[PDB]
Amino acid sequence: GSSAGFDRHITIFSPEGRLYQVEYAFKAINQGGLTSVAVRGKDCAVIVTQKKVPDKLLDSSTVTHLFKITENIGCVMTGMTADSRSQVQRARYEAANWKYKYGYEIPVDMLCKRIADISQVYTQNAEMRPLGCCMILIGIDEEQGPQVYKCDPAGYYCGFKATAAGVKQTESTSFLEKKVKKKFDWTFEQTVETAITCLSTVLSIDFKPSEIEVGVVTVENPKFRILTEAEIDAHLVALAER
Amino acid sequence: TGYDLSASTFSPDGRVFQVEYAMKAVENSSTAIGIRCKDGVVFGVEKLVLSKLYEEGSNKRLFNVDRHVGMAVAGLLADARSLADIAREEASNFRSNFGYNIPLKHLADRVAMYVHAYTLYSAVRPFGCSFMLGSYSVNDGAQLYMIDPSGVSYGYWGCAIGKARQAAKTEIEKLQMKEMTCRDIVKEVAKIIYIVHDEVKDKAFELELSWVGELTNGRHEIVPKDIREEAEKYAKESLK
Amino acid sequence: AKDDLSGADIKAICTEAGLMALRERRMKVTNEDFKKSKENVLYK
Amino acid sequence: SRRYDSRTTIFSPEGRLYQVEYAMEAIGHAGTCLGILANDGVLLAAERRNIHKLLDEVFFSEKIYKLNEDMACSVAGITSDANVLTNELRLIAIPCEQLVTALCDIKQAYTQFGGKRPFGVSLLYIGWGFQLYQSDPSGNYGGWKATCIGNNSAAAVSMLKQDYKEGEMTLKSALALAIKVLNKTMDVSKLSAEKVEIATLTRENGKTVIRVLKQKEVEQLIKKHEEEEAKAEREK
Amino acid sequence: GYSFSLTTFSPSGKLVQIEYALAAVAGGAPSVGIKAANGVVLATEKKQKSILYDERSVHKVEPITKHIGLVYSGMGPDYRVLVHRARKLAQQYYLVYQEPIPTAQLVQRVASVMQEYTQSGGVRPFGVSLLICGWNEGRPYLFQSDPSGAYFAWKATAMGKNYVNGKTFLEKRYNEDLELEDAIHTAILTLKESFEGQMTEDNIEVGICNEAGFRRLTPTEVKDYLAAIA
Amino acid sequence: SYDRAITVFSPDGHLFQVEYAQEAVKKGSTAVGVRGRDIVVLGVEKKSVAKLQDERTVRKICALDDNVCMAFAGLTADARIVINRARVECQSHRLTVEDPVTVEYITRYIASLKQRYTQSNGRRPFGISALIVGFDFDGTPRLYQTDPSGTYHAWKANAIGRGAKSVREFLEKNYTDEAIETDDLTIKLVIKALLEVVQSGGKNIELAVMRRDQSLKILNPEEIEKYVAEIEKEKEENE
Amino acid sequence: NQYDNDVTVWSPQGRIHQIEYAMEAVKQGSATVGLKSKTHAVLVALKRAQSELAAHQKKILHVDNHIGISIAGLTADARLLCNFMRQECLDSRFVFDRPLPVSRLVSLIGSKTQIPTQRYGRRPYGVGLLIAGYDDMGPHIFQTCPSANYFDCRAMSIGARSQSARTYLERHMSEFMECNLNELVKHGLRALRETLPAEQDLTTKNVSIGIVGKDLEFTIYDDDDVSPFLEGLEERP
Amino acid sequence: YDRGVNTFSPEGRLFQVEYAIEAIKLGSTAIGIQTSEGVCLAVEKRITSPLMEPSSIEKIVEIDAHIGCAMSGLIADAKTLIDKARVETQNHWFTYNETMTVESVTQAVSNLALQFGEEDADPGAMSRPFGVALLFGGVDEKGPQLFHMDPSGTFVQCDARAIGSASEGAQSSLQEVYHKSMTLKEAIKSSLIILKQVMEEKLNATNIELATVQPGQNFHMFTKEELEEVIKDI
Repeated sequence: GSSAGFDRHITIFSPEGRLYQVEYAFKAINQGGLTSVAVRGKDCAVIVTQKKVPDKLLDSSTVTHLFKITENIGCVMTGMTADSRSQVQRARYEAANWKYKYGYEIPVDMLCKRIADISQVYTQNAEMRPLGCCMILIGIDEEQGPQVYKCDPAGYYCGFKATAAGVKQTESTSFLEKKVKKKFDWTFEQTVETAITCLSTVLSIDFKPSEIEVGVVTVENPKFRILTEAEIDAHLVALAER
Repeated sequence: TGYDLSASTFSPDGRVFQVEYAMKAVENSSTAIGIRCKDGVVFGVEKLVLSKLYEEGSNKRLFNVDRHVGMAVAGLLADARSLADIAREEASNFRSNFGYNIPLKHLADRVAMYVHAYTLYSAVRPFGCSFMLGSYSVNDGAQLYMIDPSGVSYGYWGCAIGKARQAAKTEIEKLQMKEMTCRDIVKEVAKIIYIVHDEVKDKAFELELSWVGELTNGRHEIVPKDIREEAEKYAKESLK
Repeated sequence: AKDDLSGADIKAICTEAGLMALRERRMKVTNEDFKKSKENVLYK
Repeated sequence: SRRYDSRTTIFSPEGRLYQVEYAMEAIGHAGTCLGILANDGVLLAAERRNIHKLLDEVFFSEKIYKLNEDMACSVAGITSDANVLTNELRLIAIPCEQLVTALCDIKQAYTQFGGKRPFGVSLLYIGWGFQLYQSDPSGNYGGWKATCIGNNSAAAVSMLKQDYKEGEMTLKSALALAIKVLNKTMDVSKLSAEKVEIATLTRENGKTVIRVLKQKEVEQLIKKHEEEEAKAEREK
Repeated sequence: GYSFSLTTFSPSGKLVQIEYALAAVAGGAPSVGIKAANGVVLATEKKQKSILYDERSVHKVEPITKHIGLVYSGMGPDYRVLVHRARKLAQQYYLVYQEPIPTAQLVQRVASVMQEYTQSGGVRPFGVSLLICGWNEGRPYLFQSDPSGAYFAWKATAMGKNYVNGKTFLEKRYNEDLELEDAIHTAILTLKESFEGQMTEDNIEVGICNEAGFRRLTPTEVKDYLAAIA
Repeated sequence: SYDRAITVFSPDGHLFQVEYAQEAVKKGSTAVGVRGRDIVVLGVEKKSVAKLQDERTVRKICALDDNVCMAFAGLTADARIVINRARVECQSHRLTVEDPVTVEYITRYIASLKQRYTQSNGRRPFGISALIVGFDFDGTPRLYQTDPSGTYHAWKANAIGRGAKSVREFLEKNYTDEAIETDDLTIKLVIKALLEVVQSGGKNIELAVMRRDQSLKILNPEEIEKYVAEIEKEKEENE
Repeated sequence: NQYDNDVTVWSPQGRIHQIEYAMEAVKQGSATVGLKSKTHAVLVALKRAQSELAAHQKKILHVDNHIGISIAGLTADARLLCNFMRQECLDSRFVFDRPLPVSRLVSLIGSKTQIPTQRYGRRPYGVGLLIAGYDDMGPHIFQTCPSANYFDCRAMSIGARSQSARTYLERHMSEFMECNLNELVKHGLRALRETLPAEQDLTTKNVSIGIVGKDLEFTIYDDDDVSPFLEGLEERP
Repeated sequence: YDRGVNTFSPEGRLFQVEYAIEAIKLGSTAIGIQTSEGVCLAVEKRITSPLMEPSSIEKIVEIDAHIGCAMSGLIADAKTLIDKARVETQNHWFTYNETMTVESVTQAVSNLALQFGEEDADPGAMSRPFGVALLFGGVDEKGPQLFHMDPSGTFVQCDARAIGSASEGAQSSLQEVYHKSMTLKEAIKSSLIILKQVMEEKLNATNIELATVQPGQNFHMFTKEELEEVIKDI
């Protein structure tokens, strides 16, 4: 962990080849205290995150980390709330610009690849800080099917069958790793159930249908929709009864 | 230590301290509360007079960023004023492009992104003011959004910004705001501000009241003096 | 010998020149000894 | 902004430009580049530091670059910065000194305004009369009859100061001087043809011929020098 | 943005920031390139920390043209910036000359971009090394572009973690008469010494260039090559 | 655009970058200029004359115009920018006024250009001092000196470089109407001045003379060697 | 410290020291008193001379026919602000052909002076202004701070030793509203007298008065023209 | 250093402005006296070598035929200020066909001070204050007028102001010798007595500069013969 000069204050290399400022942006994902989980099934993709409303004074309808980037693409934001909105607005602009310039809906892989490209410039130029947020896109592709892509502060991005970002990312990764090892092409109900279970088992909350937001995309309806409290209750009831 | 002198520098714990220091400027200002009732939003600002030499109306913390949106501020007043014109120019551009009054959710999201844009680079400093935007319309309904120096905008039923924000929030919680109207709430907003005011500490405050609702036809305006004085008497009586 | 010549370099040339003469079992220092002296202290 | 500014283009309290000197220190750790002017031609002898056995040989030359039909240059220092200067040297092209002055104006500009680090490259220029030039990161250029830049440049100049017969030098004598100077400068006692890079500029038929000597030709010079040095051993 | 260079000369005459960028290259996943008689092979260790990652989603061996391919060792995001620049530079070459860009030209153009971030204001050097492979004039080409902007023509080289040992492994295992298939075998063997765990068809990425052009070997093809190792 | 204040006031009120630029002047070759009756003599000491160095390229005396020439002391690369900028202005002045530039004008332009670099963002001061000599249209010999600060003064005789103080002290004692009665005596004066700091002798002296209605004439080493013999000869009879 | 070198550096206490340091520039300036009545708003300034062979520095500047200001701080910065407010007042005449409202003009200079207090490398306008004006809404006295925060004051005093004047202004505040023009100026002169040392007194050389009223244009009074105002007020106890 | 050019001290002082004021104290002494019969401007040339031509040291400049300036501090810096004063004048004449008032000339030059900064500035913007103090003296509608400018942009009318290394001593001497109703010839003499007492060298007609702007008459630099006439007294 050697240091030499301003390698801790601006995005320049350390003596061992480390960008500490970029690493510090990763710790900002845990500043919000929320965990997001995304699971991809055979014909659906689900993003689930916990919602916290500390007081009844706050309008719970406005606390949403699930954002409809496009009619067919939705994302869950974890990290700094202010930086998360900036990425969502940028992602919406790029999705709209892609449709205008190219004539077809932006692929999920290309949407974060641009966002990862946008966030990489922050990791090379020293005049701006990396956005302390993590973006997980889900969407149904025309051919590749369901897609899940995480989009880190450093510009790293990858496809995921089941990913998670936030405070409990590593504990939820192990749970999802265990489930995917079983090699089951989950249906829509199983994928929501394993998404809710992963957040529930790691946080140990036994969710009510007001503490988690669930957003799904399915092959039959390739549109991003926010599950209503009643709809989330159906999965919570089904999970409990088994 | 050098980790808190720029907004483009993250702390090793992943926290931008320059933004957090701007949060402290808001917590050093007087308390402004806003309550979203059944048929509108009512704003109340505890406006201390720093001297008797100031005229009644100086340092107005209640702005009109649009004909249907108000703004209650706390923190650096110069930054609060600057963010007022940004909201005014955002609302003006929205009407000049799309042809209708700017939704408060979009107005809050647009100004907050301007606030957030000053939290990323060392060439600018974060705005040292937190403000609440309240609006009412027949279609969208009463909305109350609060934007902080970091750039975070959440909707609220009742919010407080200032040094007695915690104390005022407890008083707001006792209210049944979702059922009572603006007429019943202006008295309550007056009562809460008087409760949280510290007479032994900085004293001689002025009650600044404003509202937007169906009784103003979706237009933000200062509460008329007759109703404002009536609420003031009720607020003073509640202190026994 | 060099533009930025110091007294230490001047003395080092001499003692090395004498050391070169000592190697060849000589008491008289020749110009070749000084030539090989400069290439030892100033260079390499 | 001011905190992270290293202030490259400022004066030291003693009146020097530290970035310029620190750049000149980089050339000292770079490959040895030789240049000797003769009456019928001028040569650039460059030490090759990319002497790994797995390094493919595809380019015409490694450190010696052709600027135009009449001029050639060899670089010592940061190779990436050299590529920038060689491209701009070609774009500027022309008389030899005019080309050298034009690039040194670019190099001096980075040491006066802009806040950027200087180009850590020293160049030896050869062209057609016959003339040899040397440039420094400070933007200071000078014409030479025989000069060296890079590792053991001072040692190489010292032997040139003694063995370079002014006016009475041909290509064969100058080429022989290049091998002899490079022998002491390089730490290798043999100086194989794979670690040395020689290019000659000569006027044939009223046209300038810039040619990089093949490995077979160079081995002859290394051989001829070693027997000649062995001949001097016969005297003692 | 900042208008002052973040890379400066140390008192010892070294661009210290460039050396630190090369330290990031030495920490990247190993990348091996071999120029055989009839082609060039590019191989890398595309190993994920969990199965949840989709291996085929992001590729480390990315084509630039129909005949030029890239493999890196260093920072993943920085490689994509250079991939886009290489493709843009390859196109800008193609519109003017109406001819596929030569391999040596693209490396020079790409290495110039890398040098800029070592001199430009307010930017840090790219923390990757690029192994450029191509086919022009009926001859295979292999180049390496360091973070400083220096480009080297390699008959066979290894980058990334344990690159020093991999380079010596190639010295004793590479000959100019080697064929492309034996190059792939030698490339996988070069990766194997630095590899930890077992090499499946998904945790390594192999790309080859020949007269037919550059293509990235599918995981099925790499499985056949891998079977010959054991 | 690099927009930063390099030259700023010290708390005492000094511009330290200007002083440091004047410190680089003190590390350069000694340049000596003497304003005679009908001749102007510029003398520059040569640093470590190398038998392998082309003396034509490293020349500290350059002609801005046909009637104005200058010798510098300091950073060689810095000077070449000033000479080229001054040369372009000499032709611009001649294009507009249709009259050859005066020595006062081009020493004013160089000084103004030098001063601009002590008050402009991102630019370090020029680390050279200029000894501008020449003739006006009316035949009056003029000698001017600039420093990195931007101050230009006219001198009967002056020296810049490392040994400026010693040569100037020598010049204040030996510059008299008798010493500039003839051109030969004026040329001897600069050599006498430069012999005070040049240790080896005339091999490290570069001499350039300009006469009225004539171009700049660089003195060949044989001509200089002829003069040093005369000074050496005149030394004996004075003993 | 490390939190006082730039205007974009927040102190850990939520304060900007460069803004605060610029606020001290006003406190180094000479005292000026601004008070208003039902129909008039006059400015009283105490001019300072570096040496007795030099003129006393002008403090009241004419911005428009209906708006006038008194400066306290950096004179060149005051000129920069006054030139901006002179142009804005002139611009309003060119477009709307009406006097620029005083409250509306101070808002422009409050937004103009806030920009330098938030960008890197810029500095706050180290000048304090006391704006006196008349419009459709009546007389106004505005105080402008280097912090870009302006106050609508009924009677204000800024400068060196201005707090003594504020004490006088607070005490006799109630009688400002209904007193005539002569009594209003004497109140300001009496207020400005509290800033002086004991041995010093208000003279024609060090007093400048600027008056704007309902039917009276903004006129600045000087040494000859201030004597009709000084002679009435009695000697201080 | 860490501090920028536009940085405020804890006492409200612009650091660079205060530093530029200290630069005047290293400059040559200049004495300016305003009289009913005209304005007087004197400055010491401060010759450092007999080989330096005294005439080349121009520390009093013709701003216009009716106004001149005496400079002290960094002489190279005042050239930029003098040039605009010679440009702003002849711009007033171009637009209004009249000679610009001495106060307005000093006002225009004063605006250049504080037009310096690091960031958010034009490419031609300055980086540091003008480390020079100017003594404008001329004749206009208001008669003879003397104005003093400092690197802070602060200009003020002065009856008799002394700037330079000996500003403190000469100003004290000026106060003891200046009365409002005195002739210009007395002003020329009185300024020369004070200069001779503060100069390092012995006062003569070659190491000083005298200029006068009388009403009616134009700006007039004193020649060697004219200076020797008043030097011969004291």
